[PDB]
Amino acid sequence: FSSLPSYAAFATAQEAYEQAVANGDSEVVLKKLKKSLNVAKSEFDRDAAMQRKLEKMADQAMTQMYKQARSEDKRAKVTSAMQTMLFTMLRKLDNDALNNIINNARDGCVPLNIIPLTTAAKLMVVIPDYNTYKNTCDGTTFTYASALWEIQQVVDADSKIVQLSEISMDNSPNLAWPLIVTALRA
Amino acid sequence: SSLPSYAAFATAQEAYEQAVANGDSEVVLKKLKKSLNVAKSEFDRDAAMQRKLEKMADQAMTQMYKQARSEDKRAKVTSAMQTMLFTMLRKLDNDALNNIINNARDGCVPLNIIPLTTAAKLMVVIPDYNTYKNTCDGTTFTYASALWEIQQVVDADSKIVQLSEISMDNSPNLAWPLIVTALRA
Amino acid sequence: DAQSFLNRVCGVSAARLTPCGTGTSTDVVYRAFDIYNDKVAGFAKFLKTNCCRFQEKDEDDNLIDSYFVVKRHTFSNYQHEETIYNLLKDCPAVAKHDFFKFRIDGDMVPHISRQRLTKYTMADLVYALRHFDEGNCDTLKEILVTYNCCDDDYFNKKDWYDFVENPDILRVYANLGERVRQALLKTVQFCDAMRNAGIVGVLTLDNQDLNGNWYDFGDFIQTTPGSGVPVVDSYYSLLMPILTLTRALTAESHVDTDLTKPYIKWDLLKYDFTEERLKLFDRYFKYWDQTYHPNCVNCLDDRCILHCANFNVLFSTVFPPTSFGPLVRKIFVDGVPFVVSTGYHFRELGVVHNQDVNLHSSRLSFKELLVYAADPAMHAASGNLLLDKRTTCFSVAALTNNVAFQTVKPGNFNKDFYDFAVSKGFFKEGSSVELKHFFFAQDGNAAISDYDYYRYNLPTMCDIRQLLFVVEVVDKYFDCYDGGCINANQVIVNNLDKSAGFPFNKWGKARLYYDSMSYEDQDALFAYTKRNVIPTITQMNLKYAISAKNRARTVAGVSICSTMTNRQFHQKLLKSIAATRGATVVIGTSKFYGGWHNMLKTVYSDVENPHLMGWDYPKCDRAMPNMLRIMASLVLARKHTTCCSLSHRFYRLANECAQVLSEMVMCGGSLYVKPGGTSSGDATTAYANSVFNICQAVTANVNALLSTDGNKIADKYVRNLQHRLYECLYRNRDVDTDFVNEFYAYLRKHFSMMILSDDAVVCFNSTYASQGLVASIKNFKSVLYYQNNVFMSEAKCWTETDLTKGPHEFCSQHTMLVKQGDDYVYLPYPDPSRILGAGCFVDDIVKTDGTLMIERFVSLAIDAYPLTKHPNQEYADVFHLYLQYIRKLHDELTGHMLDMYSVMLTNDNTSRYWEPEFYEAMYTPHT
Amino acid sequence: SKMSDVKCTSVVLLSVLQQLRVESSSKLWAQCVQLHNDILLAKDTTEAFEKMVSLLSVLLSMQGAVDINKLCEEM
RNA sequence: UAAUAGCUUCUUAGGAGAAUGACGUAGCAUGCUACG
RNA sequence: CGUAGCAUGCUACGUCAUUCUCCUAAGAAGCUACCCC
Ligand SMILES: Nc1ncnc2c1ncn2[C@@H]1O[C@H](COP(=O)(O)OP(=O)(O)O)[C@@H](O)[C@H]1O
Ligand SMILES: [Mg+2]
Ligand SMILES: [Zn+2]
Ligand SMILES: [Zn+2]
Repeated sequence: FSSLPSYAAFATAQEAYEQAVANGDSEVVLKKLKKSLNVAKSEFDRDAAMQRKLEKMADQAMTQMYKQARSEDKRAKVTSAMQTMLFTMLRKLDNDALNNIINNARDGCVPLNIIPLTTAAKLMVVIPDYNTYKNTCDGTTFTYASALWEIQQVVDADSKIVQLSEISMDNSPNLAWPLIVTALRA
Repeated sequence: SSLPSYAAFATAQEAYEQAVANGDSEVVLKKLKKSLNVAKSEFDRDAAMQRKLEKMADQAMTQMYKQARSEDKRAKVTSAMQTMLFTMLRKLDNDALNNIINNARDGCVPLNIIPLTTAAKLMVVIPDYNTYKNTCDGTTFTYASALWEIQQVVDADSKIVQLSEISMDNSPNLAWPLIVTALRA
Repeated sequence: DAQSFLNRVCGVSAARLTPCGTGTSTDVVYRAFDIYNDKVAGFAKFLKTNCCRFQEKDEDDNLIDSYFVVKRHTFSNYQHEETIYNLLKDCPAVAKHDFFKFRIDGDMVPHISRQRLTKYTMADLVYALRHFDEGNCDTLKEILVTYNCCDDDYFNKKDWYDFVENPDILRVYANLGERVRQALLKTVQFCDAMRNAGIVGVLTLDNQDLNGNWYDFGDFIQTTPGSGVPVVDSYYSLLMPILTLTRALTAESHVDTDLTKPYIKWDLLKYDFTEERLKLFDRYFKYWDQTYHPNCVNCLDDRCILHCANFNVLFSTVFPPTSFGPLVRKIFVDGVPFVVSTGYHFRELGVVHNQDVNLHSSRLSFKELLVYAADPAMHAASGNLLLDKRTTCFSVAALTNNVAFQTVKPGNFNKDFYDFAVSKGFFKEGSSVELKHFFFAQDGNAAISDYDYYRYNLPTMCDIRQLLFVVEVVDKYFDCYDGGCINANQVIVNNLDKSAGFPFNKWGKARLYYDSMSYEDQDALFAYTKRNVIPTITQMNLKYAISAKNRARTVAGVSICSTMTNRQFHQKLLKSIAATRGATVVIGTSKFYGGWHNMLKTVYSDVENPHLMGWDYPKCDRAMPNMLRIMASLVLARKHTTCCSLSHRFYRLANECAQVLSEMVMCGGSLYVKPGGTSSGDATTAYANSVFNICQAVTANVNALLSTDGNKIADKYVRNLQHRLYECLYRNRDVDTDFVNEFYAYLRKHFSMMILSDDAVVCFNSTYASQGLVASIKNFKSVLYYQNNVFMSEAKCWTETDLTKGPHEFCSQHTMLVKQGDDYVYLPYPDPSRILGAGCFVDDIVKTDGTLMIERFVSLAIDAYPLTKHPNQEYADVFHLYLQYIRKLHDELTGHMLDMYSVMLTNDNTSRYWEPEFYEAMYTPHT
Repeated sequence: SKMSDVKCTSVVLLSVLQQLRVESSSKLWAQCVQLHNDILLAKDTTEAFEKMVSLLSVLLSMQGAVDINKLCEEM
């Protein structure tokens, strides 16, 4: 606001008033210069208020444009992330059995609940105790979802690998149940 | 507030007080009133910003305090929690907790959770004959303020050793630490 | 003589009979009539004194369950029933009658003798299962025993009747299944026998013995043959809760409908069971005159969605559970194949197809990207198959390669506050204030042990001729508010920095998705959900908060794709409910500033002989039926009569059922199928719970008013109210708004209510509940038994006979009448062991410092201020303890700031938080 | 007033065990959680102390986790 | 590590109102100079 | 007695500074209902 001519007018009015006071000027001149100082001060104060308002508005606009820029820089990032997620899951699809069952459908629509059940190549059986393990998947091959599955790995709740010989009735308490057995379709 | 602006306001106020003490009439008194009022306005303007600064330097003391204290509190959490636990454990003054704690200082730590049910199994290492002598009397084993029946004592090489061998004369020949497998009695 | 009559009752049929009663006299029995005439009406336990009863004993002189009812009446009824029987003689589902005139004393009394009935009839089974009272259930135990459902020692168990403590009772009830189903089939024969013989009559439940036969022709008028009509409006409707409690349609899963034969192997790819549903409906509910559309997308209005949805909730228990859920389809985006869901197959709403299917797309905008990321089609299709034996719920896929076990760590201990508390004399031995609310920890298998509680949700077929009137009464309860669809720029979000469900939580909070989507494509998504169905994965999280008992607390985080549209759809009504004062649904009414006293004075809305009452729903959010949740979502969507059309409202209902009711739950790296029950994380959870609570209260009132005798009702206005209630329930198909207004006025006059989503306080008239003209605790227990499939034991529902003590417990805050100023006001105080438990145990290590948290103990002292007025001193000392601890906290805070710097705080106004006046002003009605 | 000291010392002890990464061993963490929940839900002082001993012997079993000799030396 | 609701504390911005003071233009009362 | 100008005091409109009050929006922290008894 100091660069504006209003500040110059206020300064020269103050200088003239001080010079008149130091010079022993008459009462009329002193009062007239005081009123000139007053009218300069009022306008300089108006200019200062205008400058404060303009600066606060420009800073608020800068904050608005530095927030919308961040919003539009995060929109593209999440869009790229979603596209990457949607294409990796595509590249994970078993497009032989899934294509066969979808083309086998009458209208092309098949329930989602049977998309893994007929196409998934990997099966994860979670077993809480030994009786369930003996009932559902005893041995190295078991039959689920009308298909033959062969055991490929067994891990415990600690994500430690467990050999198939360790899963016995006497060794059951020493195992960290539940057991996640990962099998493959055969 | 006794700032230089208040000093000017105070000398103007003293001048106006003297004028009021005279207080006859009229124009000089009104001029003193206007001068006092403009001095008061200047002092209040130059003291409101000082009050604002004093208020804004109290949102930087609290904000710094409840950040330094927060990081100090969440930095020493691994050790303060353990110190608090053992202070409370001293405060309880129990017979069994103090027994297992005082045994764990000498190295006589259990290798599994101490069981509660009778005829349940506890495997505890005994790392010296000195700690063996206090805890083991005959075939009885005093631990956790309870009496246990010793089943199997195995040395560090997992070779079984009968209680006949454990004696002051033959103790240095053994392979410490012994592991005693007892059942709650 | 008493022996020639016995020889005549045997007749040509060679049967051995023992006379129940004595000496050719009537046998008086307490039965379960479904009656409606000029004076009485209802489904109630009457006492019949017009039937001589003989019991047949087979060879070896054992007593079998086959009777010879010899009902005697006037000669005109005898001849009329003889003609009607001779018309219906050839039907198989008619009990063999025998009409004979016997010289009793000095005249020929005409008797009609029904041969080989059972002791009880279908109405006795229906009543004993719909009006269950565990203290007096001797017509259900005898029915279960005499039909080999259990071995008569099963009742020596402590809780045999309970559904949550003893699930095996279901296996007992299903043993009645094939006995009910054949009964249904017999009806479809008997109706035909009427239709082909030109006989008009009402089929009542109390005329069918449990074998299936029909034996009452008293009120049958005959017309020209081939043009009769059987009125089965009040027969199938009362029987409806029994068709899924006893699983009467299990034998339809087997080939040739024979229980010995193996299951039907339906095609895995088959999803359109419309023809099978129509075949089942035309075989069992053949003469149910109202139209039935298997797919609810063809329904006329929101009262035909309930009817067809209730039918499909029964007809979907015979179809494989792998054919439901989303219907995926292979689409192409810029030449690469996606597999995305183009519809849904609801067990309740049938097959629903999307209308915006973009085959061969080119680009994916943010709306389409969000939709394709939200639905579980890609997630389940690209995951590996899962066989989780820890649960009974269906498991779809395992997204990761290993299952994730999530634990709940224990809470931090605030030793400074505990030492201060024991310094002030608390926590002594035998003290009335003791630590009971702790921070409990959980092992790895907690997250899947709690989801397994969804095994308490069973497919429940609600009574449909009564639900369609309870809907009207509940909508009358919800008439004060207004609602409608709002634009995207009017949606207000309280907290934006909370997780956005699965899979959106891997990239940001809800703020990212509320800032990344402009209002144009935020309204485009909402207008997409009005013409398409969006399946949605909802995550299960374990809550980390202080609790009284150790059982885990899971919360469902719903995807931002669902909440972003549910807020837009429902928030006008949700903000109008939360801004209305003096209504039944007290949500948004503060307990501060004298808001509890205003609540308790608007509860007592001028009832005659007030008694307060409160009930607790066991497993409210896990055992709520699908039909009641659809009912709540339809009552909450009745405000949209102008903003959106009928199809838009139906697709919004389908989206709510796909994203809330029966969804895909991500429970620790695994997609399971939620059988039903509301999720505790959607937008309309508390308000839908309130609608369901009011529905249960009105259903209990209707049951209590109908099940009353009808001749003992002395107030001649209430007898007429019952006689018109039965008509508006079963003998009337369209809305009768005059009587709905009259019954709503009756409920507000005698059953004033206060609802917070399941926390109900009732101020019922004591005289009427004593007479039975209004619901009592036993009525709510019966309603919860036959309509929620849970048993509400009388140890958790309270009754208060004195109003100067307030409700015993409402929103976990006890109420007491204390003197403030010069008048008595009701103040709510919490459990005094909860405030100490919150002070001593904190869920964050920085909340243990104390000096940093003075605005945390101020809130606790605000919530625990009323304890000062409590007569018990150890309760009153809890407030002074917090005041002294706040003073000590501020003293050591000023000490620490005088050490860290060299100048104290200049402007310090913490000098009012250790004064009782600042907290006393918190419970003053000025503001 | 020693009954409610056990209900808090067990909370601090389970916090210590959780900070010592016993959370990774599911079989041991299940036993620690059960002991903690049974200490909190205990009306009799003898049962609470008997379960507190078993909960503490989990802390004492691991040799290299805490330095028991130093921690008790501050007494 | 969810929805909704209520309450407490702090900060910022905006608006409105009241009071005090500085200043600038319009209206009223009084005194002085010039002219009629 | 009127007009023009100057000076002093009193009212109306506008600008600015200070204090106080109320509200509307935004942000941050916390507590309770929720879950279980
Ligand atoms: N007061 C009475 N005394 C004797 N018989 C009656 C009386 N009132 C009605 N009835 C007859 O009894 C029938 C209703 O009884 P109901 O419960 O149907 O017995 P049931 O099922 O054995 O026929 C009516 O059809 C009527 O003819
Ligand atoms: Mg009858
Ligand atoms: Zn329909
Ligand atoms: Zn709408």
